[PDB]
Amino acid sequence: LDIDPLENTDFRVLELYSQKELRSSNVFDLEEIMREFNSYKQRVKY
Amino acid sequence: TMQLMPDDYTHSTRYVTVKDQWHSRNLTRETSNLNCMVTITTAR
Repeated sequence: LDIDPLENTDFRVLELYSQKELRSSNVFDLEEIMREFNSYKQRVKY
Repeated sequence: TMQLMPDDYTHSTRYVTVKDQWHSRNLTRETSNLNCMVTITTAR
């Protein structure tokens, strides 16, 4: 009986879609709409 | 004719033909400020 012992394997944390790739996926980005709003909200100079 | 010039900034890029607002002083008068503005936004 020569049974080889089972090797320890290190499961990695698997990242399918990147974070920067996740919000990159929405047609409507609230962050840049609210921002686009206050950018408009500052259009008056005399 | 009036030429376009750059605004001041977001992801948007604006070009305007007038950078100020204007008016003047017997009876109630109503001035019109006309601005032509080309803006460039990213669309997803």
